[PDB]
Amino acid sequence: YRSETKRNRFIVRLSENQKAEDFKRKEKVLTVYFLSTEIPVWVLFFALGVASDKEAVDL
Amino acid sequence: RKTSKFMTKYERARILGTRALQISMNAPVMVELEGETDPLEIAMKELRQRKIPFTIRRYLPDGSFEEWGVDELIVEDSW
Amino acid sequence: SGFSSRSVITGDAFRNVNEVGIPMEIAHRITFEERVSVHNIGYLQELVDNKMCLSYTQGSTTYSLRDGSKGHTVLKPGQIVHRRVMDGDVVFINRPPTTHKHSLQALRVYVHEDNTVKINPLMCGPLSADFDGDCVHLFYPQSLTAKAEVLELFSVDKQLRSSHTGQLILQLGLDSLLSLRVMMEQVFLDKASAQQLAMYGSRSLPSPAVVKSSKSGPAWTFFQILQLAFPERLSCRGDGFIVGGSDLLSFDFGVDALASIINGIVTGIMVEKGPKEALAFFDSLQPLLMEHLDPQGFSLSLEDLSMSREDMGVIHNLIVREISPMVSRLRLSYEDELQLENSIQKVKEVAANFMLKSYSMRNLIDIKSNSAINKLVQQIGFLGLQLSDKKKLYTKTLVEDMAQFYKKKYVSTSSSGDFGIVKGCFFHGLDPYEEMAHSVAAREVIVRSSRGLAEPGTLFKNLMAVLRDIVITNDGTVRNTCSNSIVQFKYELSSDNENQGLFEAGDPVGVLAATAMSNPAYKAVLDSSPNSNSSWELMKEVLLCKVNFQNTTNDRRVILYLNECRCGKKYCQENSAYTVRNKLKKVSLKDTAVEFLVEYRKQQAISEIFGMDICLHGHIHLNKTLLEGWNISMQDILQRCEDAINSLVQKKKKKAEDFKKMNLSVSECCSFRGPGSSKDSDMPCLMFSSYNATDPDLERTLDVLCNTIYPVLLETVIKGDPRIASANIIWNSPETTTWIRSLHASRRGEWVLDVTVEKSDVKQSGDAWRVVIDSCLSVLHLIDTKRSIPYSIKQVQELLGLSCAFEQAVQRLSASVRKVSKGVLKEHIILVANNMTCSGDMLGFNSGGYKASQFELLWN
Amino acid sequence: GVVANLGRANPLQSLIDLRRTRQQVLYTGRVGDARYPHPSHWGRLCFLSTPDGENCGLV
Amino acid sequence: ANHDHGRRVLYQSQKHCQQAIGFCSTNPNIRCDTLSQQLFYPQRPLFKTMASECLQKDVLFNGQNAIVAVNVHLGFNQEDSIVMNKASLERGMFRSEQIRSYKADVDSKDSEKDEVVQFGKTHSKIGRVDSLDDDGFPFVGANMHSGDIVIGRCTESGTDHSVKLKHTERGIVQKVVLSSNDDGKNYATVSLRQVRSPCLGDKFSSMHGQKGVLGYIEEQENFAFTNQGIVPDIVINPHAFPSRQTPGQLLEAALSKGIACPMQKKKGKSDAYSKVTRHATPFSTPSVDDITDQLHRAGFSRSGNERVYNGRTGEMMRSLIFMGPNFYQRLIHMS
Amino acid sequence: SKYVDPSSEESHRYYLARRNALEMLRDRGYEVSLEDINLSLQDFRTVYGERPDVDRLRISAHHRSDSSNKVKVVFFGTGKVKVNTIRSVAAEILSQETITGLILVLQNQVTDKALKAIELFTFKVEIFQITDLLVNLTKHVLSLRHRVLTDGEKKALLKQFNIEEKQLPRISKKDAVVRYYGLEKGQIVKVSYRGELTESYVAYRCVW
Ligand SMILES: [Mg+2]
Ligand SMILES: [Zn+2]
Repeated sequence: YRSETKRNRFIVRLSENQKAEDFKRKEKVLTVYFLSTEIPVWVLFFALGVASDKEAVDL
Repeated sequence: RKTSKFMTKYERARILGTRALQISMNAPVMVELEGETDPLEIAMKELRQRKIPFTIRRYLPDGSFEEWGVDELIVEDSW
Repeated sequence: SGFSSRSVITGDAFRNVNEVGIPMEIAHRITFEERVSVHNIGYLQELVDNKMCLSYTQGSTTYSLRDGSKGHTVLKPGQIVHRRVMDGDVVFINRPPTTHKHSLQALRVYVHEDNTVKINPLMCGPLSADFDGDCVHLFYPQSLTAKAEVLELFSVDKQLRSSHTGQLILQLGLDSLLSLRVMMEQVFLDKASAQQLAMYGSRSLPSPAVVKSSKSGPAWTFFQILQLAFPERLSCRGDGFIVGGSDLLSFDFGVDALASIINGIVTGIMVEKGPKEALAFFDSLQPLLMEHLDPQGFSLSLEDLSMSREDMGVIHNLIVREISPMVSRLRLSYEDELQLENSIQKVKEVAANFMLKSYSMRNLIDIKSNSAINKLVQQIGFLGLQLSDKKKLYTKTLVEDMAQFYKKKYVSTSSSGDFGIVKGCFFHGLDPYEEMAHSVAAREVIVRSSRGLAEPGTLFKNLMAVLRDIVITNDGTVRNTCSNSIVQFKYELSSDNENQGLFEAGDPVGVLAATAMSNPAYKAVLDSSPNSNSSWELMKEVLLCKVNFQNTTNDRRVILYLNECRCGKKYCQENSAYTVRNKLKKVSLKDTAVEFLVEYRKQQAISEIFGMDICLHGHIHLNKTLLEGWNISMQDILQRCEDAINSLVQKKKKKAEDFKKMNLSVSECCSFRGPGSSKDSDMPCLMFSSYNATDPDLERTLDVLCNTIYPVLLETVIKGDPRIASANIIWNSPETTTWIRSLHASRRGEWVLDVTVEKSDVKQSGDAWRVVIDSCLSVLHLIDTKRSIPYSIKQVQELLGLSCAFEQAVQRLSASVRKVSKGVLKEHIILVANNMTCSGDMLGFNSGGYKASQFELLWN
Repeated sequence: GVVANLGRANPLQSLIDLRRTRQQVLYTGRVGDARYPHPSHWGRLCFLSTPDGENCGLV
Repeated sequence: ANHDHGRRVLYQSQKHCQQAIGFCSTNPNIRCDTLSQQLFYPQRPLFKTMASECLQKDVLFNGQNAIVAVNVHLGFNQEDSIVMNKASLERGMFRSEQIRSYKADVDSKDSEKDEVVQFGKTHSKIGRVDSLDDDGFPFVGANMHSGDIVIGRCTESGTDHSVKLKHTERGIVQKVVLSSNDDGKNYATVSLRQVRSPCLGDKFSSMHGQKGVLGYIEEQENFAFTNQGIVPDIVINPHAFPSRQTPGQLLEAALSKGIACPMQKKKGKSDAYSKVTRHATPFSTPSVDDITDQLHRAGFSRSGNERVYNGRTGEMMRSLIFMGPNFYQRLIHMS
Repeated sequence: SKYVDPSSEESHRYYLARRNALEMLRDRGYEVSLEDINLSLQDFRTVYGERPDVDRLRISAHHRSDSSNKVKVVFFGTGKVKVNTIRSVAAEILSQETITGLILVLQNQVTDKALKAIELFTFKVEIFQITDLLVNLTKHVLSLRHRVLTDGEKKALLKQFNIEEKQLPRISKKDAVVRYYGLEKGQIVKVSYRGELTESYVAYRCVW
């Protein structure tokens, strides 16, 4: 999600596993958000007030 | 002996230079002419009928050399 | 030496070959010095009393011109005279070095107005120019030694044979050869045209061939017209020409070989009477032709470019007969692009066959050449294949959405034909889609022939750093000058008998070989045609080799020949072709799988182990048809999995899989697939267990340890050698159109195995072929050694020795440099190869390979 | 690669000089199709005329 | 334009159209720039295209309608070289006219905001001052030579800082312009004028990327002439067409030759000038049958050719010659 | 063509290696019979073990040039070589009147025990790998019949063109023909080529 103005804007990256020893499953990390500060996706779900799971799967 | 009884192009290109330079530097003519006033044209004729007094010294790569008179070598042009 | 020139060049046919026209704008500003002698003063005082002279600077250094009315002042013999540029002088012509093609010529000066340079049209070859605005530099020999060596070395008759090919540097050009063709098709001349043409050359005129008939008067043939350019008393024997006593006795029919039979006669004249009679032949022949074309004319028409309509219907019935059903196979087949081009040129030849049935088109184009016979089908026939994915500069995405963009009234109206095929021609016009496709093709050719091109530029310096200091010494030993070591004992073959016309001692033959090898590089790069781009890297494989083993993919291929006939078993050859592939072609486990299911249930009672160490049971289901297709059993899978998982925990790896189960491959487990797949248990093999964590405490943290051995189960091999990357059975056509072989003359159809090893090739060179031979042990009887070399020519030097690689480098450079320039003296090839193979093994001509006269003096 | 001089030799050189658009040079490692007519040029840009040389197909 | 090879159209539409000599401006008294150029008699083409008709700018075409015959000359039109006609050159055809401007400057009047190089004469005869006036500049009818003084920018006592001509600039003075800036920075502008006819080294081109150099200027009575007495203005070599793949030039010549000719059998049954094609629009072009049937209606031969007689021997040349008008162009950087 | 394909595969790797080494000593001009090199592989594997054969009397190829030039080999079927193996197989076998031995390495040999292999006085040794010897490079179509020159013809070559030893077109001492015939620095070889370009060309090389 680019924005020419407002130079604090973010991307969601799914093809990084943080390690490659045997193999890990591809999990989504909402990577760098304020030119630093990676977060996983679900903390930023429940920070924005998702009630439970199975609605985030339906979102 | 052993050293290529013809003449190189590179040796013609120096002997005609020195010959015509000395002829343009007050040397006597040695052939009969027909009014030619170009020193290369002059220097061509005594080569054409074997009348030049030079000694060509062919070096060798090992260290020795040769001795040859320009009358000896065949600048023939026959075909 | 005059240091500069800025002038366009132009042409002039009626002025001699080694003559050049100077503008008076610059001819009156260039000086030739000259020494006042005892001889020259009767000429110099004529030059100095009037104008056409300059400052009379002697040792007193008087810079007074010929302008202040000083008069004669008859000079001292000994002074030096600056004058202007008269006729008959010598100049030295060149351009800025776009290439070091031998543009060095010596020419005679004529001074005129009209500020261009006028050369003969025969100097468009040697000076490498056309007449659309080229700029040349001129240089002046000022010293007398300069004039001496320039006139002696660099004149046209001195350089009449090419020092890079061995042929004549002067051949009949554009209009002259047309004049000869139309003079051949009109064999008889009248009296008046004959006597008019007789004014030009020499030899007055022979008696008429036909001296009378019933109707006309006398009649001449045109061979008698050709006699007029000859020198006196010529006697030479030829393939079609017979010359006895300055007459042309017989001349062969062949109009197709006409630029050779003329080229035979000039070579015979140069053999018999020298070069200064060959130039007289040219200077008497060229205006004799250009005046013969003057009262006839020659032109084009619109009916020449118009192919007939029923023949147009013939050629349009071949795009959708053998080209649309072939592009129906191009849907899945990739690498038949040379089969593609074979069918295309089969169409292009019969297309070009029709438009030579006109009088004007036979005579403006060279019929034989492939270069300009398809260009004319691109403007009377059709263009052809404008798009492919193998024109490797635009990516595959452009091809896929240009294929998609065929929705632009091509799917809305049609599906016939295909994208990338143009059924139309330049003469009848291109509707906008195929115009866009032609634009991407022409754009790609511009980008390819525009970019880069400094690789021959750096290759010239990388050939000049090492091949510079090599001459022919006074005894004939070709030696490095700075080391005095024999690189080659004797030059050109059979030139030790005393017959001259050949190389001499002093010739810098390495600098000859550098330029004579650098010119085909530019002729291959600046033309982006496919035969000129396929052969550009065949020089780079040989000349740009690196001695330090980089372990590239050219360093891994091995070709395998298999010739054990039996004579008459009828497809024993092709059965031999594929079983040796079957022993070596690699198949794995990760390819034939479909899914992977771990499950605590369904084997609770099958878990009979007294302490219950067994809970999880990971199925790995296969697909039946591929396991039943290539004749792969199920118990050998158990064999190859169990011994591998044993022999890799015996390796110092871990203690994570010591208690592996690897039960059995059953081909029918159960009515499984709770999560929806709905199949009926078709090869659900390898139903293992992982009880390493005995009494498994946590279910989820033990399931991840059943997902650290699923990869090492996937990555195993089943049937084939683990070291083989691929193996391919190809090329049922051994003729001379394909790559370099060791033998093939006998058969015409032999199958081969292109075999590639993966990266287990250690830093030792020559190990890929070592592994392939150490692989085929069970099948050595039907593979054919004494042949089957490795591919890269450094590895052949590693295997068979240096002197085999010498002949292979010779043949590869030969077959490479033929395909772009069509003729090159073999002695430069042999000299380059011996300079590679002198100090031990093959040292290349690059930055890595780099990391490892004086003959006389005059007396009197 | 922005504001230039205005040609005046023709009155057509000024028209050509006032109607031009330019792709920058980002990095020469696989620019891709950045100098080849893409089927989205249909009717908007020109698929026959372009400069040749240092910026063939970028202007 | 969809008949030519794409490389030729790239040539024509990027370089040769941008260089051709033609219109310049309609107020040349104010444009003080280096090397303004202009023809005498600019023209429009005989044909029509769609965009040139909707735009209605005849300044999109900079050249003249030459008559081109493809034939072998004596060997002067080889290697992409062209041959003109001297009689056509003497009636004004392709005659151009260039104007170059020479510029200098000095400080305000007296301020720093000696090194005062005030524009003057400096009568002590430094160089050549035959044409300069007292102000430091020449007059408005002068005939400035190969190397003169063009602006007298000399100080009061020291040596000259004056601008001088180099080796290759000369010409009649057209105007003198003297302006300034806010801080008095006085500016000087002198424009010279020249008239050039095309010489034996100049370059020309067609509408199809087919360029050459004028290599041979021929007198009128030696060209091949038709039975009407028509002579070509430019003669080119037939070895240029089967390789470079431009049939659009031959089709253009046939179209324009079918436009400009009269139309016989005009008495009754028609006004006889209404079924005439003038539109060579690029992607929608007339067919071969339209052009050849128009040439049949105009009286000429259907194949495009035309019978000529020689200008030297005077008898019938055996090969029929292809003639017809074509819009050619004259390019800058003459030599 | 037809194909059978059973093999005790390890014995094939010694059949080909032994037959190549006996062909090499045959072309070095030693006393070796016809039938010992021209046996088949079937009657090879019968008499010499079908699968197993190590330290066998097959290795006892040991012959004379004409009178007293003695060359024998020692095959190593191992997967690791140290100093103890080679000393235990050489310190007993040099008392069988030999002057040159050969080494047939199978796994690898390291430079960590190289000086103890070139310490051997008056007894030069040559090495190989088993995996190189599975073919005949001399029987290949693209191999060239070398002809070694004598010392007198070497001096006549150096004196003919008045040329020093170190000026010749060289050849490395690791070439597949140099190591094959057992050649030495200084010795001059002569090659006659054949090809469409290089047919009548000849070339001289000495070893450096
Ligand atoms: Mg030119
Ligand atoms: Zn299963």
